[PDB]
Amino acid sequence: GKSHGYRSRTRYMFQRDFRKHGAVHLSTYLKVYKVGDIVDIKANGSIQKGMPHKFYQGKTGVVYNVTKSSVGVIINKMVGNRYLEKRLNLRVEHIKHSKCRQEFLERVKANAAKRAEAKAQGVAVQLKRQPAQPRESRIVSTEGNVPQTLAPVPYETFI
Amino acid sequence: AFQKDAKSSAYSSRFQTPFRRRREGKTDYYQRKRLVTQHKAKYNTPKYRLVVRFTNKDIICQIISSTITGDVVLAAAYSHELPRYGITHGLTNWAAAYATGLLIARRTLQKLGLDETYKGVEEVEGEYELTEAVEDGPRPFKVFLDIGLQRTTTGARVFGALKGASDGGLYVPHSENRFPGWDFETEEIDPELLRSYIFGGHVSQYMEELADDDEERFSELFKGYLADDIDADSLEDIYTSAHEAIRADPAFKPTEKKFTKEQYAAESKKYRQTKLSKEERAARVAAKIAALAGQQ
Amino acid sequence: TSQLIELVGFVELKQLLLEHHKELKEKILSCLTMLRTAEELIQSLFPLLRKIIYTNLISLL
Amino acid sequence: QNPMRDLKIEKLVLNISVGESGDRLTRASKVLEQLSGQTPVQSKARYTVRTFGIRRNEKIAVHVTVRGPKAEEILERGLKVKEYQLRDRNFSATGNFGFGIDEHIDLGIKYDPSIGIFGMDFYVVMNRPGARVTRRKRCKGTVGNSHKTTKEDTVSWFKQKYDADVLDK
RNA sequence: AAGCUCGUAUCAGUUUUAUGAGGUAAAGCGAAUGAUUAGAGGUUCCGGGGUCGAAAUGACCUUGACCUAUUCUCAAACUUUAAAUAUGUAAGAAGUCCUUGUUACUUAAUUGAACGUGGACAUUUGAAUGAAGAGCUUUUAGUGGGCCAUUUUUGGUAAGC
RNA sequence: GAGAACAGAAAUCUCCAGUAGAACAAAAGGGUAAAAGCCCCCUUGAUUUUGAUUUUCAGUGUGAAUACAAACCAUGAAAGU
RNA sequence: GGUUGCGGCCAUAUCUACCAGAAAGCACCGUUUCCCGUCCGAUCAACUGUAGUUAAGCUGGUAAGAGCCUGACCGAGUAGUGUAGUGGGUGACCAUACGCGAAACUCAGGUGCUGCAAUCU
Repeated sequence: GKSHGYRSRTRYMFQRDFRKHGAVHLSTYLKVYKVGDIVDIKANGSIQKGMPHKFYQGKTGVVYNVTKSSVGVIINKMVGNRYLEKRLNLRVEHIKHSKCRQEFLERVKANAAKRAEAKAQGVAVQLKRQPAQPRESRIVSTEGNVPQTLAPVPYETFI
Repeated sequence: AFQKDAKSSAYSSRFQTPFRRRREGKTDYYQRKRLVTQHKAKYNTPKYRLVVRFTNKDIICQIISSTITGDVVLAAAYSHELPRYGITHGLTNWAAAYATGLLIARRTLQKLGLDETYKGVEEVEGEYELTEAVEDGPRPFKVFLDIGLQRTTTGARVFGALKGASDGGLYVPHSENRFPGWDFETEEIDPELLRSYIFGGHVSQYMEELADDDEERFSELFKGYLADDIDADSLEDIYTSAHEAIRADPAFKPTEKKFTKEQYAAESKKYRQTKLSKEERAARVAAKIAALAGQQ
Repeated sequence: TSQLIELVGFVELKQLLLEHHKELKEKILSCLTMLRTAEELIQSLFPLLRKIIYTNLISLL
Repeated sequence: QNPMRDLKIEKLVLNISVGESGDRLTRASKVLEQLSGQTPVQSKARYTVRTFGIRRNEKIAVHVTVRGPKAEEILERGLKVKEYQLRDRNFSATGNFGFGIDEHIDLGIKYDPSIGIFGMDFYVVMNRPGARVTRRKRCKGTVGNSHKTTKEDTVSWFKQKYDADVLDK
């Protein structure tokens, strides 16, 4: 009568993925992730073997192990006020390659040569770059560009 | 053929080419996946592979290190090394690839730390055996290959190139199911017939049916051999003395060279045309609105 | 392969008819009425010489 | 130009349709054998038909492909039968050609009443040197435009050597 | 309401960095659902029923399923899978560079990776830096019957919900 | 689409064009082309012991998936799974 | 400069209709005593380097071609969305001040890039 028993049930989610594509991009099973690579519950489209609530989205724990499945993470369930327990992670279709540990280490770590130059030089170091301070009084010109007075066109009554 | 079908312009949207090495055909991701790329159980490891490409049965051996960015060729063994020694022709057979495998096991070995170690046998009789490496220290070296195509068959100069390298100290866990003289029925090995493809016994065998049977192609086939007086048992002495040239000086001496990349940098643009800028060729641009596409 | 005979049985398909055309004939008329061309079936009885099944099918058609 | 872009025959393929398996087919096969020396190949029905009286996978036809010299003999030999007159169709836009003959006896070959009388067709596919480029395993390519066999080019070839006539418009 | 344990000690209604996750757009019925459409012209011992020959494979109709010859090609909201615009996680004494140890991993090879010690980058020490306190445990009472307006979204066949 | 001896718009054979409406275990939809598939040949790693990780969870029960080392096999010329 | 094997790069390559190719370096064609693989020596495998050949493929050139990509105060300081605010209005809608801000169409330019090894007047 129903659809369970031996091998059935769950008629809500039933396959794959897409996005980039070249397989899953053939470099997942090859390289071994370490401390920093987070396996956010990504690629759940076909990995909903007990799909959680729609509330669990965004939170993250701390990676401690990398293997076949995924890494260990937490999802501070901000339900009502504070955050509940629990850890999560994700299957294998949600395994990613975070670029947050790439671009951030190609701008700050790249300026390591400017740090080792103060004692034998004279202060003025660190990569604490200035955001965007307001410009002061600059010097401009006029010769070479004759000013022109413009005016908005007379918008008449028409369909 | 689009002169009959004539597809639309909206049909070309989901178009996606493969590798450059796919259309032209150079790289495959089903054999290389287990050649260059590997699990991080070994991490950074200079996995040297041997690239072999026999065009017109020409000896070509290349050694390229496994690098994801910037490939560096360690060594290379072509067919322009045997005429340097003394071997004119007869370098397109299995015996030539057998000597090449031994030659590449001495040239690359010279820059591989020491040359005294990793040898084996020098008698050359054709016998399936395992090289005994030095206990505690010098581990048995394993050479990797790199091909792509070429059907899995017996009696291959390409496949038998590892056999010639096996007698050079290079320890590779291979089998004996594909030797020139193997029976498909039982699992017995015949080293007697195997020797025939080493000293060129199969080559002189066909010559026996030319001075009594096939006389029509007698003047055609086997012509370069008569120029070097090769018809009797002199052919056997060629591959025999070929091993002496291997341990001679495997340093690979350059050829004539004569003016490399300097004086020969001006030859192409002397007869052909080039895509010159439109700012200089305004005579051809203004001609389009004349009679070329401006109706007379 | 009467095992897989009953195989296509428990199954087997229109490709199962192909496999069948590649007692015993019990499973025979079984999947017979199963797939149930009918011409194939007359010829079936053909290669043949179950009974109940055939009779019922004929009476119903 | 022309050097090395001659016009060999790639292959001749004789083919016998027989709306059934059994004796009448193994006899068609016997014909193709003794005629080619090669043991011929059987073809199964692709689907079932009924108005043709055949079932999927029935074994319904034999044929055989024949290459070099032996090809030219049987070509000419049956080409005879056709009085050296084909037609302007008969030739494909890709430059191959064929014809049928019934009565496989009209080209050598005795009678034998325990064999019967079968047709005598077979297609002729033409090419030039360097066909291999489109056919080998590695670096598989397609042959250049000004090298492809065509109808014009093959007809003219036929009209020449053989001397035979083309026919129709 | 009643306690214990600490300190450069909990970050943000405004601005930059785009790696995951999803089932609303597209397509198919050629093995899954549905509104898989609408006609004419033949052949009859024996597909199944009458009248007329005592009969013999003597002969002649009507009422239902096919074949040949045409048309449509099946609604977006049945199911599965799959996009653009978008939003968390990433913010260094906890990390990096130069010199140097060990092992049962890797390599022909004290080579790399992982795992230690010491020294320097010392007031621009890893955007800007506002900010009348922080974490943990236990217990009690009330509440499990309200309404309206603005902005956005779905539905919306007068008045109107 | 373009041919032919038996042979009609369908059957057997050959050639050309052609970036996927296909094939790829259930009903279905992207993948991928010297195929991840189909056929032939060659088969028993779809079985056991000892750990750990992902979704749900109280680092659960059950079920399923991914990734090593240590015994025991098969395929292959080599490199592998 | 060119060419071959092995990578990175994924329409800045491939398709239709043409032209060019003195040397070196490929491919096609030829052979069937051995091995592997068929109905067929076409593909694959094996053997050989003496003989038709710039005929095919690749590369290059040609092009108000087609497709795709880059750039511009050209389209367009657009449309949509957010915050604040007692402007008109029954609803469906239409504006001002202070940030950010679409695609397609028009115009112009380019017509693959690069490392190692080997060969070559």
